[PDB]
Amino acid sequence: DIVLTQTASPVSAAVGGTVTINCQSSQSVYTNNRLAWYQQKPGQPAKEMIYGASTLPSGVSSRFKGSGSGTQFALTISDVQADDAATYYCLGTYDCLSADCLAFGGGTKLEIKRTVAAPSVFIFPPSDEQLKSGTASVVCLLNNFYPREAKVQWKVDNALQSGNSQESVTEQDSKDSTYSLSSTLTLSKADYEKHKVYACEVTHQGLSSPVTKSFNRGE
Amino acid sequence: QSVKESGGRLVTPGTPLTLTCKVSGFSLSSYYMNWVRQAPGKGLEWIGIMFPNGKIYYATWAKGRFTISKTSTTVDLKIISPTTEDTATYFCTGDDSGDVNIWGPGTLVTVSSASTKGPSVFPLAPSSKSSGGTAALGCLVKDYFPEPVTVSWNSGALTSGVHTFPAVLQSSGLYSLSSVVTVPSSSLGTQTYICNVNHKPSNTKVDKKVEPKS
Repeated sequence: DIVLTQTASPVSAAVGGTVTINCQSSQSVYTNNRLAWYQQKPGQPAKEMIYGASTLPSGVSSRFKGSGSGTQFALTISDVQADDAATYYCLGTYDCLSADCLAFGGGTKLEIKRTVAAPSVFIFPPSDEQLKSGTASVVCLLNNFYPREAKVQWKVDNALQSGNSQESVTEQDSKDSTYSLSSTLTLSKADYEKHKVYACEVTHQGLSSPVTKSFNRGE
Repeated sequence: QSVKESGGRLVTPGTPLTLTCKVSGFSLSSYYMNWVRQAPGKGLEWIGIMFPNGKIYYATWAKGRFTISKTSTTVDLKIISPTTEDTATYFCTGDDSGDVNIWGPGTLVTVSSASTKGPSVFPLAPSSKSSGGTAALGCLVKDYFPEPVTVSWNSGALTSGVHTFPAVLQSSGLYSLSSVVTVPSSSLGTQTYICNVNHKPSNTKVDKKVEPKS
């Protein structure tokens, strides 16, 4: 039942800027100084950024500063770079004879702010390969946009589709700080063959009017 | 200096399973070893620890549900009675109390009563509705289980422009994901594009060629 409460995510900064992430422990850590900070880029494992409240390991930039004691700690990242995009966890040590030896904080995501970029949009019809099995997947792709907020509207023969798509977004790109998204509408081969106009319509801050990409089935 | 987890597989609720972690470049009696897991999309949770002594301590929530043990060359984590709340990536770490802190790449444990299913791979063909020297193409890997699926392009020679999206859980209870790449338009006839899909939990491994359209 030890809980560490971090700053709410996200936490944002532009390249060159400065961020603080706070950790509050529900009871004092071992010798009021045993609190570490870990960096996790998505899909990777975590990296030790700071240990012993303020000790900076080798090969971790001095742009990372730990501070605090007792039940209150903070990691501060200065001169933020685009590859700092990750999620940061605190880890508290306690007395193994009276509580859990270790405990993790909820985590705080760092998002790198950059200029607003409108997506490049593409649409893909189903392959004949897939049709020959009873289902039809229409896919549209939004490429390299900032910020992540984007809405995709699916329209067949101009009727707004609801409930039959799913979407995925990449993680923020560690060089260009942008995002990418793919939407998949799935129909039965019957339904796909019944209609003609397939359209994906995108709405994003970086565009004043929505943009529409469409194909006509069998052209 | 190095650690690696293995053992993570699909497994029916209740049947036990042991993950193992094989050290490289140090001695078990010399580091602190911990197991840590991360359910998909959620955060790191700490399971338990083995001191250089040999003393072993568990998180309170973990007491009774896991066994941590060692065997000369490796550190082990047994999940005694897996529920679906136990599916996650499991991580092995090594710590010398000072400047070295070491993490394995992680191993995926899936608890369900579902069956392995290999994916089907379809092309997302470069079209006219897919710019100017900016042609988009890709692969759709659909209806597989469990995780994971890796995807590369031209056996690894194509790295730039590639976005492989996270998988989504469909209604059918099977995953589907796509991987796309942007490519010069002047390239579509000369150069050949092939996505290399590998779904090891079913020994599926298809390489699909993505050519344009008639």
